[PDB]
Amino acid sequence: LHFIDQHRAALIARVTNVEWLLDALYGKVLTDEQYQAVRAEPTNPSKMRKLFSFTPAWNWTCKDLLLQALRESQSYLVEDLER
Amino acid sequence: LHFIDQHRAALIARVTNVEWLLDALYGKVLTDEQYQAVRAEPTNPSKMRKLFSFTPAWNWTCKDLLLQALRESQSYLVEDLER
Amino acid sequence: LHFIDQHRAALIARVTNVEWLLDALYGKVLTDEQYQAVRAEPTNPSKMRKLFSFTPAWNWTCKDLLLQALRESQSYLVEDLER
Amino acid sequence: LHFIDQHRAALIARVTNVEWLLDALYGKVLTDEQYQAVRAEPTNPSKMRKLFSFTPAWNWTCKDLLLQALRESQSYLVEDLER
Amino acid sequence: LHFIDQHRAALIARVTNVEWLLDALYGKVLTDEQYQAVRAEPTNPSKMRKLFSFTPAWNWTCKDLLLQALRESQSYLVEDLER
Amino acid sequence: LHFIDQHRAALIARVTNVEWLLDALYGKVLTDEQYQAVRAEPTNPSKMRKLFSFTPAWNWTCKDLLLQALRESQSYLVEDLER
Amino acid sequence: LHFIDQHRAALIARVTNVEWLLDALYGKVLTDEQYQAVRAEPTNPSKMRKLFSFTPAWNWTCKDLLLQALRESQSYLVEDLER
Amino acid sequence: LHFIDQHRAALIARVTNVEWLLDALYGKVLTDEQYQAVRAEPTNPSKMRKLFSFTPAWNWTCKDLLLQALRESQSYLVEDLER
Amino acid sequence: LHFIDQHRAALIARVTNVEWLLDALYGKVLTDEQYQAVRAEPTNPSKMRKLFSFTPAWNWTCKDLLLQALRESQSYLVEDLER
Amino acid sequence: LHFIDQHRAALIARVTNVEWLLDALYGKVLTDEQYQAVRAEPTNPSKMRKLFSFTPAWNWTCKDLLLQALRESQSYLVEDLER
Amino acid sequence: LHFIDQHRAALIARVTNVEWLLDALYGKVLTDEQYQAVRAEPTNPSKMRKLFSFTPAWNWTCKDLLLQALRESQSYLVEDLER
Amino acid sequence: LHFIDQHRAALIARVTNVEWLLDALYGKVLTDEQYQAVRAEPTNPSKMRKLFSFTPAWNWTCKDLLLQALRESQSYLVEDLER
Repeated sequence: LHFIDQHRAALIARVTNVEWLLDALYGKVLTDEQYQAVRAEPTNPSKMRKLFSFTPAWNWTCKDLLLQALRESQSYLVEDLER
Repeated sequence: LHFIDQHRAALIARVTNVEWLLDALYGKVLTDEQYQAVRAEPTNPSKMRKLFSFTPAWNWTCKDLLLQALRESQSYLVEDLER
Repeated sequence: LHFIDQHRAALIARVTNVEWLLDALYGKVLTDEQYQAVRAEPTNPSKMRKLFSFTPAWNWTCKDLLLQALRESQSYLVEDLER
Repeated sequence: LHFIDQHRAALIARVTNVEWLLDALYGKVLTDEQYQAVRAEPTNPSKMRKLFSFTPAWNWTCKDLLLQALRESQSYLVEDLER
Repeated sequence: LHFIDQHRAALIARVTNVEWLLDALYGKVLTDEQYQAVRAEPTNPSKMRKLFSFTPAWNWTCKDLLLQALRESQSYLVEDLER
Repeated sequence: LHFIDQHRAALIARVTNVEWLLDALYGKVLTDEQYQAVRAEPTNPSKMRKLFSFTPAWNWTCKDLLLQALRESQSYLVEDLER
Repeated sequence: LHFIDQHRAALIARVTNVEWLLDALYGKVLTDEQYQAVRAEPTNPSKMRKLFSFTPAWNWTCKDLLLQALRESQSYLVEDLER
Repeated sequence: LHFIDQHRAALIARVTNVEWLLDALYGKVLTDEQYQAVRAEPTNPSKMRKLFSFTPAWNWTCKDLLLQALRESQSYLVEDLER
Repeated sequence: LHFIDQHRAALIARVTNVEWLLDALYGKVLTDEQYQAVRAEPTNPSKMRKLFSFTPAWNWTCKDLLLQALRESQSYLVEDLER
Repeated sequence: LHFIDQHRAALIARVTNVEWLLDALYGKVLTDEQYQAVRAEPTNPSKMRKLFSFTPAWNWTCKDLLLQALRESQSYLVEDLER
Repeated sequence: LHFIDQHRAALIARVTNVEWLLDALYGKVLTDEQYQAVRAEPTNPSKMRKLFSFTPAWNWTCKDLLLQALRESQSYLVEDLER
Repeated sequence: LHFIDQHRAALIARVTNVEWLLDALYGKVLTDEQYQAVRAEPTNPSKMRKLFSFTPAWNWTCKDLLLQALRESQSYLVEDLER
């Protein structure tokens, strides 16, 4: 939701488990070509920037899916960002 | 805590019992995929650098857990670094 | 079949015997270069993701072969996923 | 069952009779290749970590089989861990 | 010959005496470096897969030599595979 | 036959004189190197496990020979295992 | 109890009646395979080290049994170690 | 010579021992940086393609050196390709 | 200092322990993203070129830190370059 | 102390009684897993190299303990090395 | 000296006692991390190539040290290479 | 000489008295560490394979010494291998 837009820079600079999020979002929110494009980036911040480049076409539901995946993967990161 | 960030290079170059720390952090701070990824590195400094690559997503509590595991495993190393 | 696409994330994160599947699929579905490319990945999830990267070129028969190999190797995993 | 996941680190660090467990789990939970791979590790903790690397594919029944084998082999260890 | 390519998976999963084959193939089909590389694998299936990784460069004569070595070492395995 | 695969664990844990069986199987099923490798194990269960490590390459006839040797050596063990 | 952990090196280097202790601990603390494995060591210190290799799985009751068996076996050694 | 250009695809897909060729060509045809770049590829076809990427800057003598190295390493492959 | 700018090509082509320098410069001169970007290069010259791409933003103090790290790591290389 | 670092190669090549040192260093300087890892090496130089691989984490006190154990075990070796 | 550069391929393919050279060069030409990295290679040629990967940073004195270590370890190999 | 390379497999599979050859080659051709490494193998073929692992570093004189020792030890084996 609005969470990923409010903490965009922190999420880009601090998310470390990107492949899990990609697998969670595959098919439902991400097409195969976008999946490969994100996966082809060198570093984790680059991968997160490429993934965020697709966010303008997302509605509230897709952002909620991403937030749920983040909560399942890195609960501590989400708790820290909320605090 | 801030201890692991203060002594990052020394911890990378001097920690010798990495599997014990991985077992301590498994399931709570490290996912199974990250566990295998760290375990697949050739040398101890490589394993420590791969483990530290996941640090930016950690909060204070995860770093406290890592420091407690280090104290339990290598008390002498922690005492030397503090001194 | 559609089974490997319905449970893509679970199969990626839970398949542990990858070399047996690679041997089962060698020649018939996988070329030698793709075989080495999959075999060169560090961890099991990495190998599974690399193998799934070749899926878009597969028809129903290739996916059926993969599912049959999975049933022969890990019957319990397939039974759990179906349930 | 969930017992082996709850006491993963203790089981890795404390199980001493691994060959008996491997023989108990051979064929029905462990393939021959996995049996050889576990048997090729140098030390008991290494063998236990290699064996636990196959657990993500296991369902509840396989973990029950492992727990039953542990109870038959080292009852005292199981009672100590439960207490 | 084509026999080792037709029964590749079975040969990998069932050949148990690899050292004799390596000694038979040393010098004339296998270089010293390849010999050492095959020797370094943990398990018999791993050794056989490493050995098979060199097969793309082999001609018919090398495969005939390997088949002759297999017949000399494990005649029963070859007879079972043909049947 | 299938008997030695059905009672693998019991045969490993209960066979007493492996040297007689090794003499019976020498040359016909076991090469000299395999004979020496089995003979070099410390304990009887270790010897039986090493011997069973060669069984994947065996056909029905070799297992029948082993069962006949067992019947000649320990009739009582075979009768106990049947019931 | 904690006694065998406090005087581990002294017990390893000074215990001379090992077969009696093995008989005392047989069945209830030691399996048959472990019994045979300990009996296969060349020297008394090696046997005692092999026996101590199984202590990580033991609880307080098993160590108490070992200490009691030592007390009947070599009372002078125990009272010298306590002093 | 023209041999490597005529059989480029087969050489890429069938050459299995690349490190020997790299050592043979080091210093005379390959710089240290090119050597490291070729050595960093995951699979044998990738290494061969990376090595062939340097071909356009070679004259007849360098290609002759590569062919001589191939004859010394894989005589059977060269005879098969010529036939 | 001006030393690294005077010997840029030699340092790029001859520095072999880059990870130690990266650890020395982490946090103080290099950000986490720059650290990952440098670490993602295939070969040592590529890593050195990527690291040198950040030097236009450095003052005298950062270059002094890099030179001190080089002296600590490769004293012989610095002495050779100065000579 | 610095003695074991000044005479590292000589200590690796000349120490013959490693079991006594391992028993002396058990628990207080060496964890159980490290003890088993050192005990699994084939030869005495291999055991000493494995033991020395743990030295980067040691402080002055641990090295002093090792030197005291060496003096108690091999007085002649220490006297020769000092001279 | 220039000897190791002139006979690079032969030294890579023929040096058999690498651990002795590593111990000789430890602490003077090789850091601990490089020592571990070289020690982690599977085969002797792999270890030699990994060691030679650090050559570009060496000056004449380091190569002289390596040549002296080779003369002390394999006098016959050096004599054969010289002629 | 070339004799041990022409009959490598036969010598590996047929030499039965290895200690005498090791004692003959001690110091002059074999270092103490290599002597211990060869002596630690389980079976005679394994010991001979470990011994032949050091052959590539040998010149003609070392092979002549080994052949002379073989003639002193097993004259009948050499005479049989000649014909």
